[PDB]
Amino acid sequence: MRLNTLSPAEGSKKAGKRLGRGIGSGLGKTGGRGHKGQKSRSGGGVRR
Amino acid sequence: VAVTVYEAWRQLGYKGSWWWPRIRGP
Amino acid sequence: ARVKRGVIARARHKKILKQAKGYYGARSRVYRVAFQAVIKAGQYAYRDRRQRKRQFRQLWIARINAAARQNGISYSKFINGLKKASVEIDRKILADIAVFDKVAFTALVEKAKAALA
Amino acid sequence: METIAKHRHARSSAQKVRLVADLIRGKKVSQALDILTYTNKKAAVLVKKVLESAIANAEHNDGADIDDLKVTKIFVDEGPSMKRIMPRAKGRADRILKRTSHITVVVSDR
Amino acid sequence: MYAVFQSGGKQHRVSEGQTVRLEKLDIATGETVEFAEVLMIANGEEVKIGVPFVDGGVIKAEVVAHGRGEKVKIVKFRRRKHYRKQQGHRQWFTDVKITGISA
RNA sequence: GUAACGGGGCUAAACCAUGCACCGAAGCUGCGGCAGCGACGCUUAUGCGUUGUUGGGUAGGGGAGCGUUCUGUAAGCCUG
RNA sequence: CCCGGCGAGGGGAGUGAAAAAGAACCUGAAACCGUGUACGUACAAGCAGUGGGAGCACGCUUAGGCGUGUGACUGCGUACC
Repeated sequence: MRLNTLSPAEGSKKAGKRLGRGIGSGLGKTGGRGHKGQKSRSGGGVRR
Repeated sequence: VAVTVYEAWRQLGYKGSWWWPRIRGP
Repeated sequence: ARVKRGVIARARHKKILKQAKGYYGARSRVYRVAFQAVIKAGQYAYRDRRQRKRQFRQLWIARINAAARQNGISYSKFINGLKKASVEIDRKILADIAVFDKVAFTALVEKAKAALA
Repeated sequence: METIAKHRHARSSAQKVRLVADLIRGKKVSQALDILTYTNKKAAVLVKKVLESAIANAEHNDGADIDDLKVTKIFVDEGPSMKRIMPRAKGRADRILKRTSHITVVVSDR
Repeated sequence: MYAVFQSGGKQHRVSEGQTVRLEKLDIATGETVEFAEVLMIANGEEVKIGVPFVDGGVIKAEVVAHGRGEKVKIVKFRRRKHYRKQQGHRQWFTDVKITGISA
């Protein structure tokens, strides 16, 4: 019953990915896109 | 007196050289 | 909302440069070179932590061989005799005895020679 | 007792002044003066003026008897630089540095 | 006079009134410890034993302190393969003081 | 520039057959420490025990954290 | 007040809580450049470290010995993206 004593339910506030922030994060340096090609480009992809 | 001021000039270059034959030409 | 990287960067650079003391030239003054130097030093330390044991066992064996030949028998037959007599003293202690106690080592040689023959 | 004189923003490169500086490091002042009198260098004049000023300071402010002084410390530092422009061939331009230096002399009866 | 015994998978050579460092032992800081196995005893004449464990020899000592060693650093690195990793380590130990060597 | 044993050197320190020793790796064993996944018990819920087994890693997937600047708790708390 | 070219720059004195707040003026990091002290270095071949290791100097200590700095000689070892 204090403004610094409340807390959300567990398993409800997952963090969210952050690409390209070092080796230890597991997502630096191409952030999950693999190597060169059309799909690794900025704005790249194909129609539906 | 004893106070100094100056500026700069930066027109760089204007290439167009290598008047000799090509390195491994045709 | 806007965050400045002034203090954290200095802290990290000082942390790296502190453990590069004594290195020659730019390897102890400049961050780019010092970082590589520190990484390579870590790798070398990891490898030498294993090479140390091999080196010391080699030295012990050499000293024991010298003493045994002084008493009239080679290293191989000496430790074969010690195994046949069921003695469990290891090589570090044997080398220490050989250097620091000339009579106990002679007694051990006598026992091994008796067991072997 | 320690006495100090300085010359700041002297118009000369520190590398050229350091050559004259070590000729007198550790000498008695009486022979240092005549050593500086017979060296054909521009920096010798500057160093001699600084040394004489230091001797006068030691004699007037603190105790007298310049007959027992020695040059204990002397060193040269680098001051600010002035930047200019020099034109080269084919329309290029280059940067020129005009370097200065600071001069410090310490004398001591001890 | 000195004797040889093994405690932590290793062997040691000690004498009276001497302090040794061993691997960690589950013994309180105050009381004493006993080492029944002894491989060798020497003073003028050498009571060394063919079969191990000279029959009637024990070594008396009591615990002095526990603690941890200095930190060491582990670094793993792979050239141009986007991989590295680090880790630290300290090791527990126990100090004992030799009080009596009985033949 | 020896230059077609790594060298020195070797008539056995070469080759064939038989035999017994020893050296030799981050493999295996001994001692201490950490973590993951199961099975079985206790709590009979978090958790706590008994064990068995696993822990090289790029592209990539999954799970837990540290630190920085702003808002509340803050006319609170620290500080000449 | 003193040195100096009736200079530039200093050294005293004085103001101020503070001048290492003196106008090139809050705080003043790094690269870069110097002076002083300890140790090493002029018969020795290579990513300059790492494992072993005498000698010397300083400090503590009640010997025992520790701690800090330097490091002869020796095994292994061809930067990063």
